[PDB]
Amino acid sequence: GSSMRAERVGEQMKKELMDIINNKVKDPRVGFITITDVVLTNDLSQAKVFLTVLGNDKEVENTFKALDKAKGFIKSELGSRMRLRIMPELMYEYDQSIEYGNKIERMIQDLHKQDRVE
Repeated sequence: GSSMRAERVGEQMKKELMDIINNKVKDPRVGFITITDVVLTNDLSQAKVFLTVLGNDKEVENTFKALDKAKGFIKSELGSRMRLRIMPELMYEYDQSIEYGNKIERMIQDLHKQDRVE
């Protein structure tokens, strides 16, 4: 129920980001991780990964930390998607749809797609 472009590119990012987080990054002490909505901002440049996970606010954070920990690996697997030239940036968010709404703080940084060396 948002911008069609954002839903398409976003949820394709859902596929990649799903796999990136739960198949690439560690989750051995927390419950299963579910991508609920990864939507692109109205600017169509940001993939907001809305996740739900069985864990504490801190465990939820731990999954996020695992993301901000291996961020460029997340980003490189993101970079490896091969189905987009333009790079929409990811946003590590928590589901506000069905889960509780704890958006207190989040670090959007570590963009590994600036890897265009000179």
